Amino acid sequence: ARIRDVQGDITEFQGDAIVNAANNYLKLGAGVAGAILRKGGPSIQEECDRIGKIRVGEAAVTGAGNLPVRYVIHAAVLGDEPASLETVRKATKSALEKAVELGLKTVAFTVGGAWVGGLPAEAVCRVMREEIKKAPDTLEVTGVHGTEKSAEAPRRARLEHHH
Repeated sequence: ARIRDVQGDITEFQGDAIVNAANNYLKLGAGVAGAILRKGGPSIQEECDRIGKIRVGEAAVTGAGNLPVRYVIHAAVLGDEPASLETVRKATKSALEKAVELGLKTVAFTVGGAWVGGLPAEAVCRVMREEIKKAPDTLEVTGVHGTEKSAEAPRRARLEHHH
């Protein structure tokens, strides 16, 4: 799947889905996860409660409340172990599955927040981008970086090489 790479804020993104890293509990922490709860509204957190706990690796789909999207896809990445590379691979793959299930065209990923904790940051961006590129091209993934320099780095490591 083709991958756009911009500096922005996920809660401004216009499209079909935003994909955020949460825990398996689905209880919106701090940072961007909090920025989502706040601008999306209480509705989002209520849907996460009704869903209840899922397993690390899996992903859960709730509505978007006051956010300019339809859905938020909660990719459960940390829980007990918690943030492994394989864990992140499962969570991106499950998130994309869920986008393909729902007939989506444009989805947005948050980039290197709770997705990256404890882990090497280039290494994670790479497993995610490896997972996304396997997805159906019917999808159109935007990676939404916080800082402008982190938004330039993938634009750069794709003019590279390659085993």
